[PDB]
Amino acid sequence: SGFRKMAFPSGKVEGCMVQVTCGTTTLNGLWLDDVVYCPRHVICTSEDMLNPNYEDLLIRKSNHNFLVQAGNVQLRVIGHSMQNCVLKLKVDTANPKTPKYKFVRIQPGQTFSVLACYNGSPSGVYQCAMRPNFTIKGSFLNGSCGSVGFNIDYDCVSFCYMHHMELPTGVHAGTDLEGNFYGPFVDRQTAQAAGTDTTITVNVLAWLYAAVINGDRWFLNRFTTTLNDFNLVAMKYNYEPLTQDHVDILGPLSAQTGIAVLDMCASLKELLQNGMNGRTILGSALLEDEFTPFDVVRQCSGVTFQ
Amino acid sequence: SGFRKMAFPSGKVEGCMVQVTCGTTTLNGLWLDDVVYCPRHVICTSEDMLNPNYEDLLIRKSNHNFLVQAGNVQLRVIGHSMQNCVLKLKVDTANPKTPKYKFVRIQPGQTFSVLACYNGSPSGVYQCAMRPNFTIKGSFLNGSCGSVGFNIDYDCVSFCYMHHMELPTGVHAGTDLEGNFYGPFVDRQTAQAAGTDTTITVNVLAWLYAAVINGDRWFLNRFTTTLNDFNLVAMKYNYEPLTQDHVDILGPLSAQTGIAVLDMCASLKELLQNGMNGRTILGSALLEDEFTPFDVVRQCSGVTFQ
Ligand SMILES: *[C@H](O)[C@H](C[C@@H]1CCNC1=O)NC(=O)[C@@H]1[C@@H]2[C@H](CN1C(=O)OCc1ccccc1)C2(C)C
Ligand SMILES: *[C@H](O)[C@H](C[C@@H]1CCNC1=O)NC(=O)[C@@H]1[C@@H]2[C@H](CN1C(=O)OCc1ccccc1)C2(C)C
Repeated sequence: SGFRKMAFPSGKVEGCMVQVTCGTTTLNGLWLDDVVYCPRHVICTSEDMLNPNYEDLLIRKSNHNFLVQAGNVQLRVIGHSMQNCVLKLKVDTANPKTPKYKFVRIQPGQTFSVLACYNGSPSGVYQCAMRPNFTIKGSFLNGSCGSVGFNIDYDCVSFCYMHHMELPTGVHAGTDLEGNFYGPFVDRQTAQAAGTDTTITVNVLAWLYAAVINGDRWFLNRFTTTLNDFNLVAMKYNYEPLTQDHVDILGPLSAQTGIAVLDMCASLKELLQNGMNGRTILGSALLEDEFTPFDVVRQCSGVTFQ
Repeated sequence: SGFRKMAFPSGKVEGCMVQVTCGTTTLNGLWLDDVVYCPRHVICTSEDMLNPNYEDLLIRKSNHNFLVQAGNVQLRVIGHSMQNCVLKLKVDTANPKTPKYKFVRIQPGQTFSVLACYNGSPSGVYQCAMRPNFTIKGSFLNGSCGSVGFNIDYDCVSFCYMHHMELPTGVHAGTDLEGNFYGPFVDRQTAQAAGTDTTITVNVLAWLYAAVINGDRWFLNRFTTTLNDFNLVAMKYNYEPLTQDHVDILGPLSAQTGIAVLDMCASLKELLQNGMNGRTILGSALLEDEFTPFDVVRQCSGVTFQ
């Protein structure tokens, strides 16, 4: 037993991380087969970075301007192109450590592992959720751009995120691996700001089920509620509405605990209206919303990846 | 910016994980050079497990009783010996992925990354602290024994933990890689229980400094306190005493924020006596004690590992 915010093993991604330097900018790239993917703002200079025209900037570039280093070994760039907000640098060597991978775009409410990197060297790994406002609450310093987020499904790495920037509230914004931003953000220095967030209701319920599975039961009650009456209380506390599909997705966790989804909703209602009154749930004094029903089932069952 | 519970990249450890099966017991082993390390209770059967004599049990074993699988490849066991509570299985192949490593034993209050594994396959990675009572609050199911905890220092993996068992409160106990248990526990089914824990005071202060670095300042005050007067309040709330060495270790974080250690202690005092009053610190409604001053400096600066 036990319940921890758990990332996927990072090894398959570590073998893809490289350093990309152009002019005075150094950041990370993702090396898959013979292509290195990196944020296109690597072509910028600090006076380019306020209102750049990236096509203009890229046509003035040469292959040899891009210094790509995989560990202590230089990769020769033999072609370059822009795809939305990422650059694809064609190099003369296919990465022999390329895992089976996909490029997927995730939904708000979904989680993934981030491999924080600097100078092409992995620094740390942690779990993030895509917020309803398309930001992520990460940990990113200068030089971390090009770090990727991912999930692993058996032996296959589904890359879903590349880091590009920090917003003024200290949250983070980036793209999918096709270079399309999550949310209404641009790789421009503007006055852009995150925008109002909400709490991921289905995830809170999944985490409550994780708590029950692990022996935290004090918040359970005999009450119940209708989906409609629960959703009235949801909005009120700035929680996302709960759909019948969410109820369906929680079925397995309901069947394992013997607690009907709607009964767990009644528990959540009381927690929202009363607080926790000095008590904790899975070591937290807050209702946690960054675990999906999948994350709970995986960890409270023990799936692996080879 | 941002602050997240961050594990080390797990790749170097993933390459060492194997499956060890003996009789009806399957667990994980750690394969370094030509030795596989695993918990000695792999030699047990469910009727052995109440009060076993492990030397007796081991002399009745044969090399061929131990099935070791590294991925889909069987490793021939050519020797075996017991070292305290771990088994060393000598195999006919040195692990070509053996990283530079050390076997270190950590102190309570210190943190490390756990690579949860099942059937020799890594499942997830997360950060744990050694509690003052020598348990860890992990996430471990049946089959997870032999998963290891570690830190990485440049390119060197310092293994500090091997998982053996869960205690009745749902916390976890294990050994260093020399097979010596952390804390007063035995790999026997008895009525053993964790024992009273305390909060790691120096770590709470480090996390407060992490908060300030990231723009949470509401808990700061103009008051100060003496080390002695702070430690009176510490005990009271079941916090560990703060030593002058702890104050010294917090010096760099004090110098970066401009907040004297003793002033941050005065802030902690008020948080202990008043609570947080609906507010959060780094997304937590509790005072977090599983980040060391090192962890804060690493993440709020950006060290990597190659
Ligand atoms: C790429 O390594 C960097 C990552 C930032 C740096 C601080 N935290 C991060 O996540 N990305 C950027 O610097 C982007 C880039 C330039 C502005 N920018 C950005 O994040 O601005 C906000 C910021 C910068 C530095 C420190 C705090 C906040 C453009 C092209 C958007
Ligand atoms: C090894 O894979 C297993 C890991 C346990 C299983 C549940 N959570 C864990 O961390 N270790 C054991 O089963 C050890 C082993 C036998 C008893 N034991 C143990 O942990 O007992 C408590 C327990 C067991 C199963 C489920 C919940 C709690 C001995 C030799 C100590």
